[PDB]
Amino acid sequence: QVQLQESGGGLVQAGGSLRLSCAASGSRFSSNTMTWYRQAPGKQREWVATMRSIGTTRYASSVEGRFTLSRDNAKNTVYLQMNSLKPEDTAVYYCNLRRGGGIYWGQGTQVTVSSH
DNA sequence: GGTTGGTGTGGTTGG
Ligand SMILES: [K+]
Ligand SMILES: [K+]
Repeated sequence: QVQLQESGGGLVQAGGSLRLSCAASGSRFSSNTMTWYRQAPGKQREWVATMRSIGTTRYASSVEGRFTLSRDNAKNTVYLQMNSLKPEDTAVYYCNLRRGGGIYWGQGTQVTVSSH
């Protein structure tokens, strides 16, 4: 069926940059809405970004101008480029994809940003 | 729980 596989998490220094990938199988990103969320240590889950089937993007106020979404249809993969990272960005990052009446989730990947 | 956490039926996300 439908499965999402996230990759790219790890440890980085403040001010650094890294890219998360969300690779889909069983359904195309270009068919539906995909979303990123993050879950920081002492916080509730928060929206990060959305890309619609048509490729249009929206970003949360806490990441706008630093994070950007792109999509490779031939690899059925969506990328979250995370620039100018801050310790406040430390969290588990999730991606999901809608398909029909269901929502399918990646396994989550930890990003840890060390203080300067 | 789930194909996903947890301060679990809200959450730029259903029940
Ligand atoms: K640190
Ligand atoms: K839930």
